[PDB]
Amino acid sequence: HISMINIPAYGHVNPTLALVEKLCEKGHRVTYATTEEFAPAVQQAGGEALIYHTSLNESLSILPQLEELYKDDQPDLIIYDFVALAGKLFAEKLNVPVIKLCSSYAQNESFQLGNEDMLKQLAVPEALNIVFMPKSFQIQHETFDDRFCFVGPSLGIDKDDRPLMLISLGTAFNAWPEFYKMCIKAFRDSSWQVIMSVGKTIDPESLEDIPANFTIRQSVPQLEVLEKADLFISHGGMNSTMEAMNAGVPLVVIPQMYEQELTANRVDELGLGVYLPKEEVTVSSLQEAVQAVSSDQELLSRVKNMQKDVKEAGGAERAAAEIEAFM
Ligand SMILES: O=c1ccn([C@@H]2O[C@H](COP(=O)(O)OP(=O)(O)O)[C@@H](O)[C@H]2O)c(=O)[nH]1
Repeated sequence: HISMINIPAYGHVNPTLALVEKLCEKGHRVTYATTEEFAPAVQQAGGEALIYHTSLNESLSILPQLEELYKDDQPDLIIYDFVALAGKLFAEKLNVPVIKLCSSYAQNESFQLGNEDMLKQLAVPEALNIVFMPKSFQIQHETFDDRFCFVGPSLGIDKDDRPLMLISLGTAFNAWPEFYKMCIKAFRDSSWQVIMSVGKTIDPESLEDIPANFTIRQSVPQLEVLEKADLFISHGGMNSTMEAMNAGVPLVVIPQMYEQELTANRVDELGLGVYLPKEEVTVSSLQEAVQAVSSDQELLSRVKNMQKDVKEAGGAERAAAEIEAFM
């Protein structure tokens, strides 16, 4: 019986679901402490949905007591997301084995998530640490040892004869209507076919004169669109970045917060795409960026290499195999 404890967010829940499924198809009782918006997703994966009140969209550790209502169903191993500190604490109260999942960058002794910002121990890595990226993409991957398992992404339309482009700012920092308007004007009369995810904050009808080569929706099946996409204007979330590599889709990254800037720079230094800072996003800079990487055959070759790295990392299957072997 394995307990999954995670914060309420797609960027943290999505790579977990494929891991839930794999564990369920090997005969483990996967319980999962989430909220309500995520309960149907964990249960489609075959997990035990344990709805709990969060009332939050710093530490806010008023959830451990809410997830303690189940001492009768005490777990044999707790799996918690790095930001989900409740699971880390809970797992130390029962002295139960515990494993850390890294939906973003892994942190060790040489690298820590922080832009020189001091703000008042548990961040030390556990015995096993599953990171949802290949080793080659982890920052300072040479300083990481065998307690970190880089399994890569954890994953579970008619097109035409023209290049297909996907535009999405993720599921959190998507409230930026000026960007969407600039994208429409940037590729209004182009040969590109655009599929743009606008978020639940904007309404497709609101936008005026929607071009015939554009398709705007509040949400979109990213994975399905990435299998036929030729380019992906993204925001630097780890999931979207790793899903683009899995699909072999080069990137234009426009980050909205610090971590996404790390990834944006990471993508740029690996030659997997272009980092276009938010403050430089214009109609012309969007056109120049898309034109720069879409005609760069060498950059595409490096994207194909990172695709192979992503495949070989193992995915949800190798992650579940590592959890079972961890006993
Ligand atoms: O229209 C959309 C927008 C996002 N996603 C998914 O939502 C996640 C985005 O998380 P990411 O870590 O990339 O950024 P965040 O949304 O947490 O900022 C990924 O799994 C995407 O595949 C999706 O399926 N459709």
